Amino acid sequence: ACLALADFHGDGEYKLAMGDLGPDGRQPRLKVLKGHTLVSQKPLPDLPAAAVTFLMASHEPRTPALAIASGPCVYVYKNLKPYFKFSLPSLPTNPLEQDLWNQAKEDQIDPLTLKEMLEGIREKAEVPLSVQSLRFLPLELSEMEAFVNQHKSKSIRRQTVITTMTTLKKNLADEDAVSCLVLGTENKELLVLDPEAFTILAKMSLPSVPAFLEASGQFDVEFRLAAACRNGSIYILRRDSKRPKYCIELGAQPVGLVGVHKVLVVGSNQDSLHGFTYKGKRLWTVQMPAAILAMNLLEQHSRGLQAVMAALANEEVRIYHDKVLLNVIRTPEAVTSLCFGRYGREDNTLIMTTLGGGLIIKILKLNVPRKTRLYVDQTLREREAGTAMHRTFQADLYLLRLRAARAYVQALESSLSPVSREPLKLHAVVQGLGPTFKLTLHLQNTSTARPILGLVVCFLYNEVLYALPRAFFKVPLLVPGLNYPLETFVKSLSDKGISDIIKVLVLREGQSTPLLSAHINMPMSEGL
Amino acid sequence: LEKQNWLIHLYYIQKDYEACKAVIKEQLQETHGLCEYAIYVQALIFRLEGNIQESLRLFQMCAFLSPQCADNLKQVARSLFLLGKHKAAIEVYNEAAKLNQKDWEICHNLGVCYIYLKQFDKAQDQLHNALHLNRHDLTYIMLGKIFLLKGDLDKAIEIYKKAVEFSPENTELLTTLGLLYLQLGIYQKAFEHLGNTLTYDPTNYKAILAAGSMMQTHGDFDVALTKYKVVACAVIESPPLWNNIGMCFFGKKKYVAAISCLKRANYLAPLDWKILYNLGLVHLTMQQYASAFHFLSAAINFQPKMGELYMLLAVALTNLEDSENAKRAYEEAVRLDKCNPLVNLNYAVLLYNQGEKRDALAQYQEMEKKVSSSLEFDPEMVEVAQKL
Repeated sequence: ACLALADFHGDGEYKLAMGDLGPDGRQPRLKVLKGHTLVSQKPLPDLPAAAVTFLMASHEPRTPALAIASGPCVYVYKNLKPYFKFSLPSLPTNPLEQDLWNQAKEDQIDPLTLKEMLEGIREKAEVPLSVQSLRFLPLELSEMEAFVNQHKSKSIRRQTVITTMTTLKKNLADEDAVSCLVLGTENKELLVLDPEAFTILAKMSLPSVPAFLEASGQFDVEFRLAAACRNGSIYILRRDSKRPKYCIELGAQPVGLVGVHKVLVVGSNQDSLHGFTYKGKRLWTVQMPAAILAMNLLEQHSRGLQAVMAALANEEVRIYHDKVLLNVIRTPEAVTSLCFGRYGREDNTLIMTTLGGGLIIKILKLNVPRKTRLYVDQTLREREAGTAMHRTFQADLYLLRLRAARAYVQALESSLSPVSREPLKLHAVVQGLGPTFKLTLHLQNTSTARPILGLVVCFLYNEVLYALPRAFFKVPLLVPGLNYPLETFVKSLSDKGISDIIKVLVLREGQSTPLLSAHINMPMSEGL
Repeated sequence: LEKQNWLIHLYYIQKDYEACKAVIKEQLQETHGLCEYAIYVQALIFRLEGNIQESLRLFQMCAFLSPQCADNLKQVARSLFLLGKHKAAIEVYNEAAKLNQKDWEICHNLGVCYIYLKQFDKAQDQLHNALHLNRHDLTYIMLGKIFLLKGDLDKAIEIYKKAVEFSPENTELLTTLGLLYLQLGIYQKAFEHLGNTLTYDPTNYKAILAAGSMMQTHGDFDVALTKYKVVACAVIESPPLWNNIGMCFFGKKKYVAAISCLKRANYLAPLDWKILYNLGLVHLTMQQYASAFHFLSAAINFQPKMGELYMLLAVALTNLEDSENAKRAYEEAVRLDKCNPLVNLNYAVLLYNQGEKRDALAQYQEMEKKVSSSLEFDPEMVEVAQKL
């Protein structure tokens, strides 16, 4: 027993159910009736994989319960078999599981079943052209999912993991006028294949993203489905994708949707109780201290609500009375869904989910600035002497252009610009106190797509103050867009603190004029 | 291979990314890989974080596990497109399409890729296809963007109207259609759609800005000033808002309290020609003529192919003891202006004041060929006529 989902065996019956999701999709631990105890008496299930969801029904005795095995369409539950129209999955016989355990069901979960037992599998190659199940559950990749020298065949895609189940019941005796098949898949579609007609004419999804609270949401008595967005915005997509305003009624992510027996309860992400009705209006105020994980509600009418419990992130049972809170505990973890399957009139659910897999049954106006006299005196001077200001500012601008051009030409002459057809960019960083400094030149080719093959770096220092090991070295092929850190170890030799500049010249190997240069004022030595 | 596929989806679905990662790691350690959904959800989680490299790697692994799956190829091409590589994204979307020819996502993403590749025929056709498969708002937005970049709003108004026709609660569509109405002569339906937006979102900055602009255009500066007061604190340092506020305060003869806002907006954006033009205009109106030339020359150096800029620079040079520069600036303006008679009238005034009276008639005739609402450009029209 290790669930991923739960169920309710009897929608109005004295029983229960469960679901098994162990290893490699085996759903044969389905606990069973005598719901006074709901013991190890479990009905024989020959399901192919895990029923990633479950459901119920009314006109049949909850037969319409669905086994949404991954990679396969849900299946109405009929003890040992299925009931599927035209997209819901096939019978109990594992179509993927059987191939692994159809031909090569030789031995137990060990390499002496396939990789060291190649007797009953080199004779039987029955699951033909292995695509769905090339590897047995017992077997691993390297010689069981990699021994496809028999077939190595492929196949095509399918539907997705149907991470919801909700069905408008009371037609399961016909099983076709239960047209609601709320399949919120992990391909983001909120697909609703037709019930008993399997048309899925309308496959539209209001999710617009992944669904956190995909199901247990749109119970209107006139069937207005509710969907939850990954973004946390809750949509109101009704029957045949009806158009309704999508309520964004949350601040944080609403990953806590909960049915309430008249409306669709959702839980606020930031420790806020979630209350709401089908017209957006959050009916309830906050009632939860921490982040809940799975609500529910016990039994009362359309105008009515009995014990409506909740989970917690730190897993505290938080039974909520209609008029008051009940408890706050410190127990192990919680679920996505539970069920008040009381056979003998208990208020409590008696359903348990744990990191360890426990199956519980416990029943406890503006800022416009101001202007002073200085401003009006300055504006009066400008109004009375504007011409002289204009003329002298134009003269100053001419002289500034002159001096800037002068300094730019002098820099071009000395080639002192660390940024300068012929695209490059270099700057030198010094790190470390003490007599030994780490000098790293960050060099970069800045071009669309053109490398620079022949370049070389030469250092200019005072050979009496700094001892550079390699004062000249080639640079790697500079790929456009990558910062190459090329580092060296400078070392101060003067016993007295003397800070002298160090020049760096980057230049071609066929030319003698530096392509560019950089300067570094070496800090003080702090020697010994 | 996938014992706990659902639990992982429910943990990832509830925005946990902490317990989901632990369960992913446990499942992978048990199954030695080949899970195809502990790698997929882990890559999606990586993509939710800033990282789009490990997401690409793990989507590559998921594609390698299921070679014939269209969703995995779609996700790999999407991880490419989240980086800068759009050609490879197209070439992976193509393979994702030759396994599934019935989904809108491939066509929408090919459209947005061909958009970044400036191939507008293929982008346009692909986005038409994306509409025909399943109409979505973002496809409509990208098609409008194509029709705006390539050509004219004559092709975008139809698309945006058809888009807002259904699902009319999207603020982006309403606001963009209102903006495109502003871009044309219609000022009424623009106000209609901007108010439609403001009903949903009262504090929409991108819509309040355009509404206040439209209001300022037809006088009534106090209404636009209140509209801007609505959003002043949300965006306290934004050059466009302060430029519009300075023009509000310049409308109702608060010239100093307009120079203040305009200079503040200019400090926060020294390369924005509109604020420089406004500063020049206000310093002309304030009769300073030394600053006006400076700001108008800056706005010229930022947008030189304008006619009003050179007109105002020449009006500043006429009062700066430099009439030859005013002559050549007016020549530049009249050559570069087509549908504004104010330039011609002002050049006629300059000429007549220069004692010519000969070419002043030429500028008057040029103005009267160009032509009509300004109260003070009407009188000088008739006074330079009768006196010539």
